Amino acid sequence: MKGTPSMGKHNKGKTHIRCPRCGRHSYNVTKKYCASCGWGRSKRWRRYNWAK
Amino acid sequence: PRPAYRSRSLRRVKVKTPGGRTVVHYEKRAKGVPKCAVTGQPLGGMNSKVYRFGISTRAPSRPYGGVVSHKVLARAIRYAVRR
Amino acid sequence: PFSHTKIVGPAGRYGARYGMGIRRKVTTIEVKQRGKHRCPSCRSLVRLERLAFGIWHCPKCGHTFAGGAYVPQTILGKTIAPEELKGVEAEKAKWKEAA
Amino acid sequence: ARNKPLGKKLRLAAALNSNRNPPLWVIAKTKRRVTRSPARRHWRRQKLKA
Amino acid sequence: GKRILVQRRGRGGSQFRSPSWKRDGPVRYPPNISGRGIVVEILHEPGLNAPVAKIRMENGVEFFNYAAEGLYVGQVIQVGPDAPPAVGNVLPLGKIPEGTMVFNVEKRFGDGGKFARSGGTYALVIGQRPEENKTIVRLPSGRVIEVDARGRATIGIVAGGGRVEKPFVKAGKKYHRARAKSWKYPTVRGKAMSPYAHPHGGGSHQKGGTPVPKTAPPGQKVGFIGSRCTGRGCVRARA
RNA sequence: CUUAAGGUAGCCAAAUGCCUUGCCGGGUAAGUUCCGGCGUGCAUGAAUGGAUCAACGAGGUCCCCACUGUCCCGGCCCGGGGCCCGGCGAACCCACCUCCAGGUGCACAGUCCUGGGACCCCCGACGGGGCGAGAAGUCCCUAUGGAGCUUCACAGCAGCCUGUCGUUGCGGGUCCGCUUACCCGCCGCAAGGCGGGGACAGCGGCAGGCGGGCUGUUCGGCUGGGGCGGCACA
RNA sequence: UAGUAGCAGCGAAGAGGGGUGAGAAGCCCCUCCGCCGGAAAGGACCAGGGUUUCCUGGCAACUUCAAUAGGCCAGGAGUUAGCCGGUCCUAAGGCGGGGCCUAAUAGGCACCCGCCGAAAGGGAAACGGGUUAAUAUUCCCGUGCCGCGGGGGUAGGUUCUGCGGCAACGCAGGCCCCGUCCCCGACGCCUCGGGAUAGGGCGGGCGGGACUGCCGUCCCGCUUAACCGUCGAAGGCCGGGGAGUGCCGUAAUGGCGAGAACCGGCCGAAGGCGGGAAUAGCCGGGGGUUUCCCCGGUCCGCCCGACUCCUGGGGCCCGUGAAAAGGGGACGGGGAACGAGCCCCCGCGCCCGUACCGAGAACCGACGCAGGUGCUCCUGGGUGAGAAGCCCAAGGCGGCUCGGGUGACCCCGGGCCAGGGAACUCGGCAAAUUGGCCCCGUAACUUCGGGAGAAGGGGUGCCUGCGGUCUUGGGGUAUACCCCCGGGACCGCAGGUCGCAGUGGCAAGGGGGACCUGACUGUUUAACAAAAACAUAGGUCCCCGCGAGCCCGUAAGGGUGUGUACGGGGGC
RNA sequence: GUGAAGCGGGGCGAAAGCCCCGUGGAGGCCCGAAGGGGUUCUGAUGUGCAAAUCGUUCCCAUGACCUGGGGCUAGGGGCAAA
Ligand SMILES: [Mg+2]
Ligand SMILES: [Mg+2]
Ligand SMILES: [Mg+2]
Ligand SMILES: [Mg+2]
Ligand SMILES: [Mg+2]
Ligand SMILES: [Mg+2]
Ligand SMILES: [Mg+2]
Ligand SMILES: [Mg+2]
Ligand SMILES: [Mg+2]
Ligand SMILES: [Mg+2]
Ligand SMILES: [Mg+2]
Ligand SMILES: [Mg+2]
Ligand SMILES: [Mg+2]
Ligand SMILES: [Mg+2]
Ligand SMILES: [Mg+2]
Ligand SMILES: [Mg+2]
Ligand SMILES: [Mg+2]
Ligand SMILES: [Mg+2]
Ligand SMILES: [Mg+2]
Ligand SMILES: [Mg+2]
Ligand SMILES: [Mg+2]
Ligand SMILES: [Mg+2]
Ligand SMILES: [Mg+2]
Ligand SMILES: [Mg+2]
Ligand SMILES: [Mg+2]
Ligand SMILES: [Mg+2]
Ligand SMILES: [Mg+2]
Ligand SMILES: [Mg+2]
Ligand SMILES: [Mg+2]
Ligand SMILES: [Mg+2]
Ligand SMILES: [Mg+2]
Ligand SMILES: [Mg+2]
Ligand SMILES: [Mg+2]
Ligand SMILES: [Mg+2]
Ligand SMILES: [Mg+2]
Ligand SMILES: [Mg+2]
Ligand SMILES: [Mg+2]
Ligand SMILES: [Mg+2]
Ligand SMILES: [Mg+2]
Ligand SMILES: [Mg+2]
Ligand SMILES: [Mg+2]
Ligand SMILES: [Mg+2]
Ligand SMILES: [Mg+2]
Ligand SMILES: [Mg+2]
Ligand SMILES: [Mg+2]
Ligand SMILES: [Mg+2]
Ligand SMILES: [Mg+2]
Ligand SMILES: [Mg+2]
Ligand SMILES: [Mg+2]
Ligand SMILES: [Mg+2]
Ligand SMILES: [Mg+2]
Ligand SMILES: [Mg+2]
Ligand SMILES: [Mg+2]
Ligand SMILES: [Mg+2]
Ligand SMILES: [Mg+2]
Ligand SMILES: [Mg+2]
Ligand SMILES: [Mg+2]
Ligand SMILES: [Mg+2]
Ligand SMILES: [Mg+2]
Ligand SMILES: [Mg+2]
Ligand SMILES: [Mg+2]
Ligand SMILES: [Mg+2]
Ligand SMILES: [Mg+2]
Ligand SMILES: [Mg+2]
Ligand SMILES: [Mg+2]
Ligand SMILES: [Zn+2]
Ligand SMILES: [Zn+2]
Repeated sequence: MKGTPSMGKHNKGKTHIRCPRCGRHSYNVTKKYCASCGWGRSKRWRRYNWAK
Repeated sequence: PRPAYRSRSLRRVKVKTPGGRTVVHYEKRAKGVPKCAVTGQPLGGMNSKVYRFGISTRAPSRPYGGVVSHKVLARAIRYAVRR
Repeated sequence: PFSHTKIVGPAGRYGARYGMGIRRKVTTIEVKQRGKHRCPSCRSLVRLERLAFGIWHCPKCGHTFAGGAYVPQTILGKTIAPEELKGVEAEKAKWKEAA
Repeated sequence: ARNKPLGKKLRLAAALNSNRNPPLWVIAKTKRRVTRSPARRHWRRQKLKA
Repeated sequence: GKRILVQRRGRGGSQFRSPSWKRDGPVRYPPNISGRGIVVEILHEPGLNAPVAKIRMENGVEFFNYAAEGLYVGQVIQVGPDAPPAVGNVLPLGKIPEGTMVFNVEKRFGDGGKFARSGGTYALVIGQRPEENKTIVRLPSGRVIEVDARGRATIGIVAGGGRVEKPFVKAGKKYHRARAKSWKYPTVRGKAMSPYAHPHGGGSHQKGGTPVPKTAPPGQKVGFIGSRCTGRGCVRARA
């Protein structure tokens, strides 16, 4: 059930929406901050040195 | 508004129109009537069906009106006259 | 001794489940719980209504009072009742102590 | 969805405005060098993450 | 991963917490009640172990107290040092005569009541030691303690006694009770798990554990925890 | 006597009995299974639960009646594949590509030796062979490879307990008392008040103990495969 | 490899004639044939999708085949609101500032302050008809409602108070500001009486339609929104009355000097009826032109009746079934001289959503995917216990997107098989038997509940009459009984009669004896294990008197705990 | 479908009581659609309709029941009728 049948349940929900600061589809609506730029939890822009 | 009609919060009323169609009208349920502050029973004179807030209801012509029943008022007055 | 059963009585709703000993403890309690008792206030022999465990209501005089979980008055509760309700015994003792 | 927020609706509008191939006179002007647009998409295949 | 169930409880996850929003309020003495009041309601409170009385004082202050057995709606109760030791009255402990059954006993004045609050329980006033403002009481467990003589108790026994004598005949019945409480229901035995999940988990013939010392760290301190003894011999030595 | 006692009530060739298809009955024409008894029981037994089956069971098993294409033993029919035509039109796999026998060979040859055959091409079918295809064998061993788990392994770290240094002050003769430190609770928006404890406790440093709760690791070699043994390891 | 596999299987499918076109089995029209019809299929619609919607044109590519078709391509167009939703409120919870903690932060949060948090909870106010290629409670017509504000009239007021009634309570009940209190908002599950409406049916009437061998039957229309008024069943209450030889009852429990019967009254549903409103819509018959005008009907009398709506009674809980905004009332304090909850009249109501799919081709699964999401909510007639199956409406579909020929083997899925009847096989696996309802009858054992549908025996169609028990209206002196007439439900008796077969299809238990084992219902290895494993109620032991015990956190602090030994935690 | 407590009547009887019939409507009750689950054929499929499906036969189906939306718990950590 974990494969194709369970993919059927990804048709209606969401974890992220578009972020007003960076524009990516990365704003976690439940956590209320952006997974990409950190908007909503960090006034500084999130970017780590381990990322190229 | 469709899941809102799947809940039973509104009455489902089936009605025929002058055009010959049978439709469903989703209508509000009645609000609860005023109750006695002591016994919790509905107060006389104010237990008419009301379907929205903001409608003035006339209380009976008695001290403390639509707050307690006549039975509670009379007993409380009897206690105070003695005391 | 019951309406349709010999011994199970109210525990007849359980059928043959849970064991004789368990269903017997239920029957022993529920015969008193669902039987008729005396109202502490009006002394009428009435089937008191249990609103919840420990809460009892008299349908005749409206007396609402705290009692046992399954019976209106526990054994130890009976000895420490409020004395506003033991008015019959205060007058009975005085009448014997006067005439 | 039936009940849209306007901000999402305006991003959908932008994708609708951009979803089209270069005009035919652009193909002529560039000697057939420009014939496709990267914004060209089909609603069933390439999904917007709107 | 490897943290055992008792260790996860302390994180305060939803499945371990008390759904206290299901109740009307704490059952405690307010700090400044005095005079006469009226029992205006007697209520079932989800997850509690006894019925609760709503009391209205003359100055309009309302508070919840556990209902004494025999207490009735409309009864006039008295609060304070001048109150007679009648059932439902709230008295300072230094004023309660010896041999009196009391409940909802404060340990220090103003803590709201700490001891003998479950249904059917009571505390006995054993003695008075007023030269240092202490009252001696016996708690439901049988332990004898000293309490602040200025603290408050209620006269009588807690109503709702006998609840635990009736069996929870089905699993479903305890399930509904647990949902009003904080208990995680149901419980899995330690020896029913694999070793990563419990000290008792594991072997081909699973076994319980011997007691751990009081100094054992969390995650090790399960089973018998620094027990004085175990079994029937411990009960016999307890007596 | 041995590391204390010395298997009680019960129960059994048990989902627990190797010997063992145990022995005697039942049931069958014939019963290694099953049922009922028997019991110095390889190695049964009391909340490590014993005995125990009413009710319940997609649990595991034996017997009886009914029933039947399960079978004796196979036949005919129906719909769709199939086959043929029109249309669309892949994949697996593929060093090259192979008639048969008996040998030989890295010991199981399409290709080497000695024979025997075969006119060539095409269609359908099958699954004997191509040590057929699929997947760097999970079995087994090796590696001074891992992971997770265990503890009486080698170490270590938290946590808890215990002493000590500091917090720690003030009176009186190590003891008593005190409160203002500090701690605990109530009230208050705060200010501060009330009660309890009290130089204790709590907290920080240092020290000892317990400490697989958690972290890192080591768990040798030879070996008619490994392992046990042995030391043919000096 | 190979012009090979697949384009079968999951209970629908096509055919004839005509038109268009270069070209037609496949596009368009009619006829015939079929499938769904409590739905892989009709009606509605959330999320998600985002233009897939509509019109015109087209066929290089795209669609398991074709194409003149299309969710494809090109060009153009389309979503209209004070009353439908959001918006407002709070829930579980969350975020920010302050503070406290931190080497530090973008890390933590017990505290203070604020805010966010529901397109299914709470919550102001719109319905019917018409219109477009495509929107429709949004446009247009008609008829209304809500909130806020104003003008006029009126009741009322202008030191002071409204009037009536024994009462329950009734009635235009002055104006402005402020406070406090109460109530509504505001609540589970099970069960059974009552009242309605939607829908369905029967007989008559008027109009229209179907068919032709015989009969003359069969089918369709006959509708009525919101809103205003009035009436009000249960239930509760008021006055009279004053009851134990009791007396009054229910579907059931029952009620009464702690006040019954009985009499009179008060408050009081869904909904009915009038107004709306026949002028609309529908049906039939005509005349125009581009959707307009005229004419006739739109009826009489009964029955069933919900899963929809309302109401009340009873029971259950170691389970007690949210909160707030908002609203109503009362009780007070202050102010003005005016002035309403009534009648007429005037003004204003921003912002965002609104197309379409809503799935066997518009969502997710790489697909125009037999899965998943959503059958989430709704559904006529006959048979029937049934929202089962089977057949047929309303409505839709033949697009679970290859066609034709042949009638070898073999395969998949079905039917039947003489005699024997488990001899098959690890094993009765598979298949078969049984099967509904009524009557008779039913063992050991047992925790006395059960076992039990034990087992076992018998009946069952159709037709012709004769009855019974009720029910629903009307008419008879006539509120029950009785008689007459119309409709509905259920049950029985006598007789006749056909078949191989009468629960005739559909639908639909094989049964019994014993052992082991887990008491039971429940849970589990999403993708090889459903079990004797886990859980369980019950038993028992341990740590603990709360500044506890146990657990989380670097810390600030936290969980148990809105708790307190009839308790929290930890084992077996 | 069964028919607990409770409540009527009748019969036997010296008392207690016992028996028959009815009423009543309890239950992690039973048969069985929807819905949920996933036992068998070790059926079909097994370059699939599908990186877990289909048919058939089954288990539960008033409750420790099934299901939508919102919320909380995060990696040596969570959550676990295990
Ligand atoms: Mg996974
Ligand atoms: Mg989420
Ligand atoms: Mg709503
Ligand atoms: Mg509501
Ligand atoms: Mg998609
Ligand atoms: Mg809980
Ligand atoms: Mg295990
Ligand atoms: Mg461990
Ligand atoms: Mg250990
Ligand atoms: Mg172990
Ligand atoms: Mg022995
Ligand atoms: Mg045994
Ligand atoms: Mg033996
Ligand atoms: Mg055996
Ligand atoms: Mg032994
Ligand atoms: Mg054992
Ligand atoms: Mg043993
Ligand atoms: Mg046992
Ligand atoms: Mg089961
Ligand atoms: Mg071909
Ligand atoms: Mg050789
Ligand atoms: Mg070769
Ligand atoms: Mg071939
Ligand atoms: Mg290898
Ligand atoms: Mg490998
Ligand atoms: Mg080496
Ligand atoms: Mg110290
Ligand atoms: Mg220290
Ligand atoms: Mg280790
Ligand atoms: Mg070594
Ligand atoms: Mg070696
Ligand atoms: Mg060796
Ligand atoms: Mg083929
Ligand atoms: Mg069909
Ligand atoms: Mg077709
Ligand atoms: Mg059909
Ligand atoms: Mg049907
Ligand atoms: Mg549909
Ligand atoms: Mg279209
Ligand atoms: Mg077109
Ligand atoms: Mg397009
Ligand atoms: Mg909000
Ligand atoms: Mg439309
Ligand atoms: Mg008619
Ligand atoms: Mg009845
Ligand atoms: Mg629309
Ligand atoms: Mg398709
Ligand atoms: Mg039709
Ligand atoms: Mg074909
Ligand atoms: Mg035969
Ligand atoms: Mg045989
Ligand atoms: Mg054989
Ligand atoms: Mg079978
Ligand atoms: Mg059949
Ligand atoms: Mg079981
Ligand atoms: Mg599995
Ligand atoms: Mg399985
Ligand atoms: Mg077990
Ligand atoms: Mg036991
Ligand atoms: Mg033990
Ligand atoms: Mg059941
Ligand atoms: Mg299998
Ligand atoms: Mg198979
Ligand atoms: Mg195959
Ligand atoms: Mg069932
Ligand atoms: Zn961002
Ligand atoms: Zn009483």
